[PDB]
Amino acid sequence: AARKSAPA
Amino acid sequence: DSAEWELPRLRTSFIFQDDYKYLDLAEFFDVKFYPYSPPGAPPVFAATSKKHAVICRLTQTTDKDANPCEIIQLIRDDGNEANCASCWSKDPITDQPLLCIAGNEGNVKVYNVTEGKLYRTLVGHGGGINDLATSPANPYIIASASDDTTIRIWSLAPEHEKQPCVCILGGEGHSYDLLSVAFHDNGRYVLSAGHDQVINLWALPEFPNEHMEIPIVIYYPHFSSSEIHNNLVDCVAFYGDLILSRACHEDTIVLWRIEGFSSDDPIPGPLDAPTPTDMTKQTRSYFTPTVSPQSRPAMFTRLAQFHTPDCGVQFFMRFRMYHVPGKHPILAFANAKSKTFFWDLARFGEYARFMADLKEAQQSYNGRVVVVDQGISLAQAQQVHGPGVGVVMKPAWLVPKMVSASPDPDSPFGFSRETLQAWADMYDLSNPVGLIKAHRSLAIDGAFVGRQVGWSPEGEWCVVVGNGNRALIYQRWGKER
Amino acid sequence: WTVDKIASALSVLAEEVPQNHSRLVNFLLEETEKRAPQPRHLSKTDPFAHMKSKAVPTMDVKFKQHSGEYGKSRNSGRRFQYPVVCIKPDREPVPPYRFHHAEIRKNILALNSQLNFVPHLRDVDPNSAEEQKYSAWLMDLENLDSKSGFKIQPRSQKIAKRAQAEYAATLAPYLEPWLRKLNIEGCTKSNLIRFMASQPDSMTPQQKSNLLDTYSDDMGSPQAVRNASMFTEAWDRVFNDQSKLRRVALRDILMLDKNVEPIFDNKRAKEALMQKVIDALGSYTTLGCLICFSHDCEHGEIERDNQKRCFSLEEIGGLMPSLRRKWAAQIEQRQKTPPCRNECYRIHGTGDPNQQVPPWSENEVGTLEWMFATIGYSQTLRPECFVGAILGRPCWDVHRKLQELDLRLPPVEPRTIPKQKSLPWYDRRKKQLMSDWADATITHEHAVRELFAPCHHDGPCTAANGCPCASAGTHPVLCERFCLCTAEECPLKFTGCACHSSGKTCLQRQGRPCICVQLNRECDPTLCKGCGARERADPENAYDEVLHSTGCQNVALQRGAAKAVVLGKSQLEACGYGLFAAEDIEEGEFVIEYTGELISHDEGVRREHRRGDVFDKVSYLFTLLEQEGIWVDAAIYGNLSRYINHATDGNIMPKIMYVNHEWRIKFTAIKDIKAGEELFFNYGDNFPNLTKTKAARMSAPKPLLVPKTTQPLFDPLSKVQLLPGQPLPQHPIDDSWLLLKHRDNLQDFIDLRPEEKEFLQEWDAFILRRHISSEQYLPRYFLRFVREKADWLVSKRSRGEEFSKLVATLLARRVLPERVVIEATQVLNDARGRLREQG
Ligand SMILES: C[S@@+](CC[C@H](N)C(=O)[O-])C[C@H]1O[C@@H](n2cnc3c(N)ncnc32)[C@H](O)[C@@H]1O
Ligand SMILES: [Zn+2]
Ligand SMILES: [Zn+2]
Ligand SMILES: [Zn+2]
Ligand SMILES: [Zn+2]
Ligand SMILES: [Zn+2]
Ligand SMILES: [Zn+2]
Ligand SMILES: [Zn+2]
Ligand SMILES: [Zn+2]
Repeated sequence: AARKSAPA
Repeated sequence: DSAEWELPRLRTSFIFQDDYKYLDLAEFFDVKFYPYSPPGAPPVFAATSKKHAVICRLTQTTDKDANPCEIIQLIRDDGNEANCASCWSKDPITDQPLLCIAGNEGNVKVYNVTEGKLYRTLVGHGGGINDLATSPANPYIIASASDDTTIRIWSLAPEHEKQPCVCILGGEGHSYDLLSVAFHDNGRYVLSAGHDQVINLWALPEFPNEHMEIPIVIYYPHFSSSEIHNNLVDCVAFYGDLILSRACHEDTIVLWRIEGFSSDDPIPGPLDAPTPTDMTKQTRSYFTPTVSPQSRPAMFTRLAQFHTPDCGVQFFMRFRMYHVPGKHPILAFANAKSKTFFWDLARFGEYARFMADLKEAQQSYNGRVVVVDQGISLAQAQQVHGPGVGVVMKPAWLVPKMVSASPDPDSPFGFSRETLQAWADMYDLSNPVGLIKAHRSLAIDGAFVGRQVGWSPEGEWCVVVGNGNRALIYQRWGKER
Repeated sequence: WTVDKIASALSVLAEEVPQNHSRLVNFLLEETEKRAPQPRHLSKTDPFAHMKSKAVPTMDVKFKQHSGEYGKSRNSGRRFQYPVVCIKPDREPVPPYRFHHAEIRKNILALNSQLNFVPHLRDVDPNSAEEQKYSAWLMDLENLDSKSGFKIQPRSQKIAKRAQAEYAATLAPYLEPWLRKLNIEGCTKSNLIRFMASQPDSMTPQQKSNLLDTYSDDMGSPQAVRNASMFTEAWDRVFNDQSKLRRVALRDILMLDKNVEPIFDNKRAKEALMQKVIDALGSYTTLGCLICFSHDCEHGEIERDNQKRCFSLEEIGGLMPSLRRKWAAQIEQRQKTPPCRNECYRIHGTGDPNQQVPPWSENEVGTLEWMFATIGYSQTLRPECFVGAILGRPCWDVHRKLQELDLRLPPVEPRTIPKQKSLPWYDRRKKQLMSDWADATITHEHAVRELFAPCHHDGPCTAANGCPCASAGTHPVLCERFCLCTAEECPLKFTGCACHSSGKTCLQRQGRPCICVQLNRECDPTLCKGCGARERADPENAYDEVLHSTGCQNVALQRGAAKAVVLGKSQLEACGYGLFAAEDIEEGEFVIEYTGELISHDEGVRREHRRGDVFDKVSYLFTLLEQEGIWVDAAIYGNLSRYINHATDGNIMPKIMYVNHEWRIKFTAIKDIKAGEELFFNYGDNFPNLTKTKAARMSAPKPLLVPKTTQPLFDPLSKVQLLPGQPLPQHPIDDSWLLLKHRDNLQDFIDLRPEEKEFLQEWDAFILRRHISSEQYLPRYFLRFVREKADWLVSKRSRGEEFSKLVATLLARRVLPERVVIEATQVLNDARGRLREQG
């Protein structure tokens, strides 16, 4: 599954 | 002398404060240098965060403790829009710089950067805009890629004020949200890509120098394919007539090409475009050469895969190539796991020739080959070892650790299997499905996901931007004493 | 020679492939480097020069410096405060949309589509409810593709096939020079293909026969066949290594060869004297539309496998039943009972008794055969004049050749079918509906109607004889124009309306009513004589306000003139667009038609769940025929009717209408509408949330200026905000892309010969523009084609031959009059009379 924002 | 071979090294790095403070995180999505300033002018670039536009001037310094960067302008888009796309333009009348900014609302905002005022707003798109690009052929032409799955072509010309939209790339060519829009240097070809996994090449008509009651709608692309990548495409670009593109979960930047496509040939009409008749075909092209022994001739060709590891599920990461006459072409890209990669395309060709000579010498002299760097003549080196010993000139930047490796390490001829393999991994192009290791891979402090890359007109500065409103400035040909 | 030895040679010939790639890549890389673009549009002076460091809102920027190879940060985290310049925007965005919304004159046919990507809604957290809601949705979309019982290819092998195909593309050029270098006896591409068909199985045994018909089975000696058998095994050992991703069998390479691939196409269209004619007209009888006369149109069935079954003669028994009846009609009219440019019969017999005549080829004798058959037992029309104009040959040659071959028709049996009594609910003679007719039939109830091919049986139109009109449905239905039964023999045959008035007639509310209005259908320009639809239904007479002020009021969709309307921002909360009246609309007037793509009930659900959201909704699906399952999707293609919003007490109302064997959606005014007002209709009990197998679908019950309005109005194409008082934009429908789509479809047909495609593409390019729906206007539009393309038609041998096949089919169908054939004769010989005058 895809992700656009970076994990904080 | 050997300065043409140097690659950037980290210089300055700034952490701009959090501008998007709604509980998602504030990130710098677009970095772009101003391209219309005269030669030699100190390079000026714009950095787009979710709600701000940072404008900096870079001036080379003799002191290694000094900051070359100076924020000459800082704008805040007062709205509810979360920006991400940006491009530069010029006032058609006064020639003053213009900065285009688009986000999740669907409008292109043209800012008069020097005066700190808003020039105009480009309305029409029915979804948020993800990419903006300026025609290299015309500084008033702007291409926008939106979530409405369409591309609008705009003209900031005085003749196109009442109706600035000169063209629409619609039809059924795309089915989901577009992520990348790219221009050809001729300003006539446009690349588009997005979530639908399709890469489309469109030919634009000539726009009249008069008022357009309605934009020219383009129903079909001239080349359309979803078979280059097996995932969503987030960055597409032209490199000559060659194509560079990247997709999610693939760890590569693919250098490929449309078979039969040449920007030296006449621009095809709208009625020359291939329409999708047989749906059991995921690639179609106007350009396809007629001569072939195969009923289905290959419409594209995968040439090389630039290995860009540790990206994973991360998308909306863009590469940028430095491609100026007289200088080396450098491909730069930052990954999702804090690393900035560099590839000098002038290196492949030199390696190819070096290896070809080495192979030929090995055969001709039965492995009795001595390799000497550039910096001594060939006919000079040949006299030292005499006849019966082959001498090959090796590019200075080639460093150790089909061509036979040395037997033992104390042997006067040949390199270790490990040295040759290390070299192959970075400069070999015999495998279309191979992975080219970065020529320079520079690490980053703390968690960093790369977003956009930007080179200064003379390729002395490389700015990479990303998560937590960060910008990493890399320098080449420094003045440090 | 042996398998192990051949495979050794291939391995060395294979090391050419990667050294060749390297040469190519490096070559293109040097070429693009040399052609690097020189920067343009440079300002003569630095425009930024004047600006200085900015170090009211204020924001933080912390700088850091780096040195060395590893780029070690020389810790100097120095932050400066910068003033912010707040630039608020003056312009508001337009209401949202998806896709370029294009205008289509009439409904267009669409292909059933598959999901070939992953629809990204938004970022889902690893091992969370949002992830489980999104992943289960994609598995449910995989279930819609599988429900069709279709080619369910998993992504595991999609990627694998893609990869293999890429490798096949790479090696394909190498095969011939490699074979040429090895010079093995019996190792030629043709022989390797010969071996492929023979040794199994991925080919149909039928396709195997075809490949072995093109090539032979002959590949002897028995040692030469050993060599071919050895090479295939040797190649697979080298390039088809089962443990590899970049894998490819020799079979796969040969499968894409130019002389092999056209056998596995899957894109196919299609008395001894008569048999020859049937074969000769094949393409025309199979593709040629009975409604619009095109060979590629928006009529016909798209089967689950995306293959088209056109509304052509083949749907109603082909040429033979329609023609046998023509001959019968001709021999019966016989009981009751012209000169041209290049010679004739009354002036010249067979010409001169001993005159030198060039030999006639098979194609010329063919043109004589099919024209004589389709004209048949005629009184007025004679083939020789027309065949003369087609073949170029003098008219007396066609007399001489006609006597030479002694042409004799098949005879036609006396088809005097006995008398049947009139239906208790429908009088076809007095043209009216009586008794419990609404309960008796389902002709008027389109929501429960199931499409079937018009009856073509030779017997009576009853259930006992097997007439579908009468027996296939839950109730009988009136026999329409395409049924082979005639009005004097069949009591179900619809004969039109007996309507006539000095004022307006064929109205929704009337002494004796209009059968057409009662049957929920428009008037037939042919059958509805003196009402008088023949003139009004014609779109060329569309803006004649004195013609439409009287007579036939039931041809609204056929005239295709819609009331002036504007696009704007809807008055309703978060609704986006809404359609607004640009003029005044009185009650009972036709406003607009709902046009879009013709899709199945299945395709509609597929699109709904593809485009839609789980974290949510917009739909442009309108039911056309609930029972047959045909829907109209106005998501990309259609007209401004796609923007009309919901309200229970609307001002307009949709109605499914039978418009010459075409089901169409019309909107009629149910209130008095003033300009600037917003148009609304009750969407129906199939659309969910509306406030002032399951798919959200709208249903039905079973010169000018920008108006003065409070809400903003936009241009449909440019999306520029129109200001009141300005001239109301009226952009003409651009069909070029749709004409292109149709030209290409024909071009992609394998079993269509180049000569055929040339005429078919030219006829269709011309005819698709006129949107013909009634045979009443074909003669007019036929004469325009034979006039406009007159010079094009004479200039080639194939073009005349092909044109005559079209003319033959239309004649056999009794759809093209006799008078129009001789007029076409005169325009063709005059066009050839000018070819010799300057050539
Ligand atoms: C056929 S489209 C009409 C055009 C649409 N309003 C637009 O902006 O393009 C129908 C859609 O409009 C919206 N809609 C129409 N009438 C509505 C109402 N009364 N209340 C809520 N939504 C409505 C729904 O989203 C529905 O799917
Ligand atoms: Zn048709
Ligand atoms: Zn004659
Ligand atoms: Zn019947
Ligand atoms: Zn019937
Ligand atoms: Zn009947
Ligand atoms: Zn009537
Ligand atoms: Zn009627
Ligand atoms: Zn009427």
